[PDB]
Amino acid sequence: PPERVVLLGEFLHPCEDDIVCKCTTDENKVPYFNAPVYLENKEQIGKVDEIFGQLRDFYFSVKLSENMKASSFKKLQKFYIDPYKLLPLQRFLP
Amino acid sequence: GPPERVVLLGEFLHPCEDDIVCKCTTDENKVPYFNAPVYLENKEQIGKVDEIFGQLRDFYFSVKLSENMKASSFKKLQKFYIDPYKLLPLQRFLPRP
Amino acid sequence: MFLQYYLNEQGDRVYTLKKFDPMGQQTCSAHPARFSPDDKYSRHRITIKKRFKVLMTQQPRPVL
Amino acid sequence: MFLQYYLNEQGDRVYTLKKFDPMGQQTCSAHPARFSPDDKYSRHRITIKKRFKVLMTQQPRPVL
Amino acid sequence: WNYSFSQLPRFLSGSWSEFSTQPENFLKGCKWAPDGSCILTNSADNILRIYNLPPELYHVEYAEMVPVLRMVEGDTIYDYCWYSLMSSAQPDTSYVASSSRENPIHIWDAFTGELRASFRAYNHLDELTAAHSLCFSPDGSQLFCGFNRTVRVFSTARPGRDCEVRATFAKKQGQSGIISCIAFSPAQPLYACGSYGRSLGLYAWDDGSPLALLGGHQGGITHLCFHPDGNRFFSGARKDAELLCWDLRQSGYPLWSLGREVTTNQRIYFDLDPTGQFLVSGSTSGAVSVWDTDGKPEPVLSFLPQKDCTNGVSLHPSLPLLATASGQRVFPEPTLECRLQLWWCGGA
Amino acid sequence: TYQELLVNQNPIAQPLASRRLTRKLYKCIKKAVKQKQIRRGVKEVQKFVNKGEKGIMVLAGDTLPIEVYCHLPVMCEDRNLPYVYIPSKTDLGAAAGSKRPTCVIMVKPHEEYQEAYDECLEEVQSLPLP
Amino acid sequence: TYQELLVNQNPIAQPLASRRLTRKLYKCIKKAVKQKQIRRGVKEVQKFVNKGEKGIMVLAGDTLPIEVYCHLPVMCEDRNLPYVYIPSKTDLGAAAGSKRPTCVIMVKPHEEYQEAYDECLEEVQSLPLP
Amino acid sequence: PEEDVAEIQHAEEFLIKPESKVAKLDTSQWPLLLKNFDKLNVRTTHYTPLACGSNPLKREIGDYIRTGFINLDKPSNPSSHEVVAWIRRILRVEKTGHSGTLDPKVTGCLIVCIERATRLVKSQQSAGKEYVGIVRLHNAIEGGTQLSRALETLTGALFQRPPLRQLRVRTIYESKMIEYDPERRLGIFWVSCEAGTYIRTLCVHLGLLLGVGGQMQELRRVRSGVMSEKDHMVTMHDVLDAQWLYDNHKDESYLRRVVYPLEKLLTSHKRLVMKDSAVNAICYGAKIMLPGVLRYEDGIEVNQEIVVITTKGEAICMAIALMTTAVISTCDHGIVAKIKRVIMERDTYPRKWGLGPKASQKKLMIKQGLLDKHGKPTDSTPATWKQEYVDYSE
Amino acid sequence: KVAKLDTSQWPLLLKNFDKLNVRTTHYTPLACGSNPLKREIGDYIRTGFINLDKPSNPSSHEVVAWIRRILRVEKTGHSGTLDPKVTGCLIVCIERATRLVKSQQSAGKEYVGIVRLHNAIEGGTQLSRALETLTGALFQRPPLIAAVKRQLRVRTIYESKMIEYDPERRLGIFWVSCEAGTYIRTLCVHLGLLLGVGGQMQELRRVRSGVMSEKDHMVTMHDVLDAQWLYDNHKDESYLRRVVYPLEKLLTSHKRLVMKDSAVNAICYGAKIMLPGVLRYEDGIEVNQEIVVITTKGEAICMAIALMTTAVISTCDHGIVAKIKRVIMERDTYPRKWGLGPKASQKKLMIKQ
RNA sequence: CCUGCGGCGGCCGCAGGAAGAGGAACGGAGCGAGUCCCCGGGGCGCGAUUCCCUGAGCUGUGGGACGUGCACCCAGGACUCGCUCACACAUG
Repeated sequence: PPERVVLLGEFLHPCEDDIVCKCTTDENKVPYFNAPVYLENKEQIGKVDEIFGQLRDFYFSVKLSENMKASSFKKLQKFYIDPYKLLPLQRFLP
Repeated sequence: GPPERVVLLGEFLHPCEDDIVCKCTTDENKVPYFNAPVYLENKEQIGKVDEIFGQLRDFYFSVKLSENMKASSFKKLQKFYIDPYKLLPLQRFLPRP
Repeated sequence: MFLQYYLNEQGDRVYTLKKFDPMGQQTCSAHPARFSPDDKYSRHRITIKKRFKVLMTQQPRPVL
Repeated sequence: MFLQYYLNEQGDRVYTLKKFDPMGQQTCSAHPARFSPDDKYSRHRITIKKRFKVLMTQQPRPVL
Repeated sequence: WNYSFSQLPRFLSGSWSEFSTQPENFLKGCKWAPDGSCILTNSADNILRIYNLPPELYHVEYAEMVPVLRMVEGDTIYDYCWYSLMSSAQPDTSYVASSSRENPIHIWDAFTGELRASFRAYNHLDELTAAHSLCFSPDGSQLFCGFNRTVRVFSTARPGRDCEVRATFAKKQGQSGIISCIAFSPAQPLYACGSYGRSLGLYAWDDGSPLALLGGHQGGITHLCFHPDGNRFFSGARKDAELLCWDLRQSGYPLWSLGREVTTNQRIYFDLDPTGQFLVSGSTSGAVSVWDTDGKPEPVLSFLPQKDCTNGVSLHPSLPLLATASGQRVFPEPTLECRLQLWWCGGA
Repeated sequence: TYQELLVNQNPIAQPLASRRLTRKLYKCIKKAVKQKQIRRGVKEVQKFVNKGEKGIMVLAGDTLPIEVYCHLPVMCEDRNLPYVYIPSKTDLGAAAGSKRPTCVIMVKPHEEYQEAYDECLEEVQSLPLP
Repeated sequence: TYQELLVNQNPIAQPLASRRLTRKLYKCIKKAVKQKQIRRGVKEVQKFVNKGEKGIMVLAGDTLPIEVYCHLPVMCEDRNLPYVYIPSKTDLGAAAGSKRPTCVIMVKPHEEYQEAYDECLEEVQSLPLP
Repeated sequence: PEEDVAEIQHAEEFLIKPESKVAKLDTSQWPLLLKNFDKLNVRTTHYTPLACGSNPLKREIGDYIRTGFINLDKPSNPSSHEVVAWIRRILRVEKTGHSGTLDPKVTGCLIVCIERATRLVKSQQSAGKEYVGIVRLHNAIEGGTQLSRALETLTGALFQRPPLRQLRVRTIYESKMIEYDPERRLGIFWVSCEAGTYIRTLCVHLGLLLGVGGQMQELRRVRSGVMSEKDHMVTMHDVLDAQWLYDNHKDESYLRRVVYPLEKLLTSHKRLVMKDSAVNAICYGAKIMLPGVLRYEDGIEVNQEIVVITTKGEAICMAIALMTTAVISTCDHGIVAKIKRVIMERDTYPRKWGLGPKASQKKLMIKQGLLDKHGKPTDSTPATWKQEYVDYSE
Repeated sequence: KVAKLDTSQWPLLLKNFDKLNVRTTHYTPLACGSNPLKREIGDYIRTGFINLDKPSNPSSHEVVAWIRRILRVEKTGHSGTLDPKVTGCLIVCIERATRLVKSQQSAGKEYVGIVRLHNAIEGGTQLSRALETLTGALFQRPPLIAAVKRQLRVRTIYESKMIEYDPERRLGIFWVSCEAGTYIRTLCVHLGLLLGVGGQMQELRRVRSGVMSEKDHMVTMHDVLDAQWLYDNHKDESYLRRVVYPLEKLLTSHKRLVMKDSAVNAICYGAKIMLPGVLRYEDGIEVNQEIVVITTKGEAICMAIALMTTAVISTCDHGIVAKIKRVIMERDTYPRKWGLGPKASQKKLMIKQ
């Protein structure tokens, strides 16, 4: 269970056994691989498996936990992560 | 007399006017001496190397047969053997560096 | 292998998934022929490539 | 001897064993006339080669 | 059965149709196999043909003869012969030697007609020279063959270029010209060489040393025959009217001269009986003449096989059969078919 | 269609079979397919010709690149095998009894269909050199 | 038939005999050969023109290369000997009873064909000269 | 008339007449690094050529192969490591490398460098590359516009991960849709990208971004840096056949169509033509100083990668330019460039440093004890030498 | 009318001279040389060659002996032996042209011959395949001479072709392009072994000797005798000037290097070809390559070996462009004009002062 | 301090260097000799019995016999040790 959580990204259309999400993290900070994704109430949805797109605006797919289903999530529904599993652009950029 | 050992010289192709034409298949593409005795794997002399002809890395040779031998005796793809001292390396005939 | 091509008026490859050109004729396969290092048919390939004047040496010389 | 020839439309020798070319004309012997160093008929050959306009000096001069 | 020329020989089947394939074709002799099984014929088409002995003889009309083999050469055939010790009981003995223009001396198998061996004669420049004549030795071990100023002796057991060379002309002395025929004495250890240069030469078999040199003939000698006595022998030439009789005893000059019409540059053959009593010869006119050798040979008979040159005549070694080959070279003008024939010569 | 297939042709595809010879060859192949006498593809034909088999090698004139099968014509000439190019790759595969195109097949003789095989063989042996 | 041989003529083959004159010359050669009164080779014809033996010298107009016999026309003009060309070397050889060709023949005069000789001689000297 | 020309040739006198007009060269058709040799700025013409090397195109066959490369069309079974190992075995040569690892089932441009051309492999491996692949979508799409919009979105600097490690950044410069087939759900795409860009990963990201899912069906590399698939491209059969023809017919013709000299890879770079005496010094690891510059190209800038060449057109080394074109034209002395990678072998050209006037002066002063053993000043040095001689070690 | 002629129609080594790279256009012309076609008949023959059609009886050394009686010269050479019964292209160099014989003897030959097979083959295609087999670098035993067994050697056959075959006589015409010193008699023996039937070379004719062929400029021995006779008896050069050609015709394939008239005599004395004397130079001069050095009148001065490439010549201002291999031209054809130049004058001045 | 090569993307080890970049006659030619390389008795003419011969023997656009005479069997290249000519940067 996380101590505190910070926005991870909003819901985009689903994929085969995954949910693709557009990242809207503060200062564009990139999430770590295999990091747990949470709802607004700190209830874990899944785990981040792949991250893709341009350096400024990028997307992330979430490997769902066994209870959840990809079709259930609403349009532009927001998702969260613990702040200790985020990284700045300055590691990747130069 | 009979040599201590013999190395693969070549294999029988068609006869030609009472001597036998053979494709040369030596290791390292070595070339036989002129009038070098040709043996069968039993170390019995069948003849001597008369002509050497064809491309450098795919060459043939004719064999002038012995007194008692006949060109009809040999079968297709039958192997012939030579005293290894009576070969020369291909490098000798290739141009100087 | 699905990738095909037909040559443009400029001379460069126009890639396509179809097996015929817009002008009717067959598209060639994009990939080169299979090769194995044990191949001993260099004499054979050269011999007929000389006959039909399609050996690489007999073509017009490139611009350097 | 055995070699004959006839000229094609661009003046090249076309060698052949047959005594007649594909248009029914006789083929020439490939080999030149037999020569003697003690030949004393130089006057005579110039005399009629001039007469019939077939001496080498009367032909079109070669382009060098 | 025994030979008898008290009557004119009775006709027996011959072949004409196959020789008429080429225009202006003609036969160049005929020769029985020494066992008497078949007859060999040369022709201007350069095709040696073997005809079997007619089955209808032992079995009346006879059909036109057909050859059991045709063995093609690629150039003019100068000479040809059966193996000396041939028997049809042995496939190893039944073969035909043959020499041709700028080619090796080919050995043809007389049953299957395949090229069995090749003897090759090279000059000092290592260029192949063709033999103008052929003759096997009476043992069948060696193959003697004539060239310009030289005889070569190949060993029949080892076919190839290997040969003992025997010069007949050395420092402008000896028998000159192309040696056109060789023949061995049945009794003596010698052989006789005829040349297109007028002379005859006798030579010892083992060494090749000259025994004698004989003149006589007014043209190039074309054929030789030894009598079964061993002492007496006969010779004939091209563009020369006389067939000369010789003897090994009282040598140096021919004993008798027998007339025959020869007006071409041809090898007009002649042959003796197996017994040795009769001698038969062809002619350019066509008339086949017969002489009884047993004094001068007495004329017995003259008959005409066809209205054309009779170049070949051959007598069968056991039976009374005369074979005759016909034809000659036709000469042009600015703008009868040749044939082999057999003849029964037995008594009434 | 035969004359249209000449537009698709390969630089080395000669001697090309005529419109009628192409028809005769397909039917000889189909008969050989029923008796299972043919050999299909480069890998099999190359193996069997090297092994010692004899027959007629039918090549496809639409084949590209030429390096896939341009060694085969000389493999025939080393062993005196007759060969011939037919216009199409897709037609050869259909005649050979396969769902896809094929670049080369070798038809072997059989007592069932020697009359058709002999008509093709002698006509293919008679083909003039380019 | 005569006009076909006219294609094979040399640059120097003039004066060429007329078709009927060619036939007269062959018939004169046949009679001279029978009488043993001709010379055949360049080797021979050249030798007896040097000695100064008279006769009608007949030449083959299709002889090539011309260097073998082209000295002979002037050798005749030095000695005022009558010469003439005829269509072919094979027919000139055939006229002398030979299967092989020849490029020149010189016919000597003789009693047995003296009238035929004079008839040929008359027409040869009457020819237009180039 | 042909005969009228022939008559003039024998009658009238011919002469290459004297003229006062300026002699103007045309070097636009000269091969490789000698192309437009005339257009280079000339510092000096005074030097002594050595006659040791050769024009790159006319090296002897052994030296030609050792200093050369093949623009290979890679076949579809073997790995890239296996392909260069075959070429190493075929050409009977010691070392071989390539311009970027293609996966076993991928075909296309693979610049196989041979022996001494393997010094360029790092430069060829870092060069920009173009691909043509087929993406296989798992489910159906409305139209080809959607797959093009996905490629439009992924044009730029992207996040990527290798196939089966850390997250990596890879730029895709340009992307395009060639065509799409809705029946079999295959779409041909063309992409220009930097080196090390994972195209399998791109196909997966196109699948995720569309929503349908997808993967790479097949791939082909059409460009590798300077070389393309319409520029002298050759197959493994050609490489084998060309070597065979040289072995059995003694005919170099086919090898010289297959292999090209490494100087053909460097034709894009700006040139600095060195004096023949300075060549071997640079091969041993010297500084590229001003006394040895004969010619220098227009538009050289500071920190620019330049090719340093001989007067015969051979490449000596890749180098980093320290002076601009305008500075080289006006300065008296200094370091013009520093070595990045030495291409040419040691002792190709002879060993001719320390023979000049100023170098021999320094040697003499060290012998006289006016300078120290390591060429450094003393209290006794003249003020003329001490002021003028700008020692570059500093 | 020379002004109307395009430079492509200028004779011999001056052909296409405007497409040579121009170093400098200025020099002082001297009235010394002539164009090689206008040499005085004596000099023309002493620097000339004959493209002879060899007859079929004599040896090739007899033929060139006969040519040196006729023309009345002391030296001749002959571009590779033809055997006594062989005919065809025999380049006979006369006098000063004998300096070129190694380049002519080493050049690639072509032959048209007849092979006679000793038994029947299937057809013309079978002979055509045995010829393809004997293409490339072949083993051939050189024939025995003076009982000296020369070792097996390699000679290349560039192309082969089967022209005709006669199944009746078993004769086959072949055309062969090959390296110098190839034995065609030996080729026919091998061609016979390879077929299995056996064989011999019936006949042979050489149809090319490097630059010259039987297509053009070829003359028979009669022409050589006949042309000399016309000159001896009527004082007419015209016939000899079509039999004999100047040695420059043998050198038209080589890369050229045009020199100033000042330099010409220096090079004839054994001076190395220096860069200040070069007027023009061809594209594609490589290091250690044999080049022809010529005058502005198109006369060959020497065969030289290039020590500068084309590009190097363009960049430099002085030094050795080429060293001499063989000097063709006589000494003092041109006058001595060396030592007069600016730097050479400065050197001699500063030695004196 | 630089370069190159190899080992596991920076370091390690080994190896070659420490480099200011020279020289507008260097050190050539042409002959001759010795030694290597190269390096398939024949060729030409005339004479007399038309000198013989349309041979199935190449062959009359040539083959042979006997007299006789005649001219061929080099020229190059490389190495080595002489003689001769130069020691030449090419005249704006």
